[PDB]
Amino acid sequence: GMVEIEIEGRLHRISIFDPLEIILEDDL
Amino acid sequence: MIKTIAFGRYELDTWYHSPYPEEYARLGRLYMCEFCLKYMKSQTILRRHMAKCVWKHPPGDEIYRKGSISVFEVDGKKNKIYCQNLCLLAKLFLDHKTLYYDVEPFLFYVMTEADNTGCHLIGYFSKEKNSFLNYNVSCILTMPQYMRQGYGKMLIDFSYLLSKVEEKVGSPERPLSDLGLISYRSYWKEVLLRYLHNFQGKEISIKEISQETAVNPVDIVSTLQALQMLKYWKGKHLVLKRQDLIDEWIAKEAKRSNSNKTMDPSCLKWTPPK
Ligand SMILES: CC(C)(COP(=O)(O)OP(=O)(O)OC[C@H]1O[C@@H](n2cnc3c(N)ncnc32)[C@H](O)[C@@H]1OP(=O)(O)O)[C@@H](O)C(=O)NCCC(=O)NCCSC(=O)CCC(=O)O
Ligand SMILES: [Zn+2]
Repeated sequence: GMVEIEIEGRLHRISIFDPLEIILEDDL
Repeated sequence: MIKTIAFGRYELDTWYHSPYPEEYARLGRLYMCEFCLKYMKSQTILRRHMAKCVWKHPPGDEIYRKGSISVFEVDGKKNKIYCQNLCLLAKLFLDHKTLYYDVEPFLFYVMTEADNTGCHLIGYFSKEKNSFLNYNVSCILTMPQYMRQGYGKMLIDFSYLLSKVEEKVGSPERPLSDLGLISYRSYWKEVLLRYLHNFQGKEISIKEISQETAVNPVDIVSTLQALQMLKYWKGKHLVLKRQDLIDEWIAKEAKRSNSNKTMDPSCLKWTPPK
């Protein structure tokens, strides 16, 4: 179970089961 | 060819053509019963029907009621004629509607607003009784006189409410129209922002979100990106909680609740039909 489409001119692929970290603002 | 419809106290200009019998389709105007949806040739014919017509609300079962706002579940096999009238009437405002004759494998969820003369049609959505693609809406329409007032969002919300009660994940039937896509995006943004305003954990899977909301994982992911909330820093995928969006959404939720343009789960009395 995976999905794709670019973010900031880079193609990415993600899983719908792996927990994703939530973040607020923080220097990145 | 049909240009307008008299519908209760409203006179509605049509958008597209709909396959009414050429007897009727030859005329410019079409009179119809606002409660049974039979169509008729003239104002005077309608007045005779209204004097005869018993129906003051859709057929089928009232599964939601909150004051003057109801939802009726109509089985296309038990009310073929009503559902066909409903589909012909819909194609007047859908650029492309998949089906109008074979309504037997569909349920139709009909939303109405009651005043002292009866329960008046607001809009509806059709749903496949048994969809191989787990679509939870086949088609959806807000009657023109009621458009851009929050009813569409209430219908979308209802289709997902049914999905939760069924313990399924759902999605609307592809392809979505322009108007359909804008309204689903608005809804999905609102559902996502609400969830994130309420979650406290350090992390969440897409599947977790899908499970709670009955929204399909692809539409979840798709909305995240629409909001520019999916990032890739230090080799990993993160969800960014944008403070602006949650803040802006709160003001919008205040206005929706200030009116009553919201569906309330405690007013649903439903068990899935089959
Ligand atoms: C899609 C709906 C049901 C929308 O109903 P409502 O207008 O009452 O929506 P609402 O709840 O008031 O608001 C929903 C969001 O969409 C925005 N919005 C609504 N109408 C808009 C319009 N003309 N232009 C720009 N924005 C609009 C609102 O500001 C709001 O966004 P914000 O909250 O962000 O401000 C309607 O337009 C409709 O019936 N259109 C004709 C039929 C149709 O297109 N059905 C969907 C096709 S999709 C499908 O699967 C069926 C096709 C098929 O497969 O057969
Ligand atoms: Zn009637």
